[PDB]
Amino acid sequence: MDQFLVQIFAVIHQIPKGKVSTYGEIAKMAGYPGYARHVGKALGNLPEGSKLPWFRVINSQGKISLKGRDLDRQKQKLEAEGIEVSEIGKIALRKYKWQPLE
Repeated sequence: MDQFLVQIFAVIHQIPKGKVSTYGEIAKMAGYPGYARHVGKALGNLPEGSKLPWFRVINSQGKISLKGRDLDRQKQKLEAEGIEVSEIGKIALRKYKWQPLE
């Protein structure tokens, strides 16, 4: 398994149920600056129901990076987490941001 993927995934496992973080924050904690979009590839490359919670990481714009079926794919998973996701794939970061202070 790719070291990069192991690092970013390891970080993502610290995200609790009903929290979302940005690819930049995950990449930073993994030690790979600029690999934000790359973290996005990894999660989109995973199956819809993997052991790793992939749906808990979105873009800095507070929106789902996946589109079409994959948009509602992440959405339905987040609805099982209790997150208010707007129809076009929009999430309120300022309330749903992953804060490991709880």
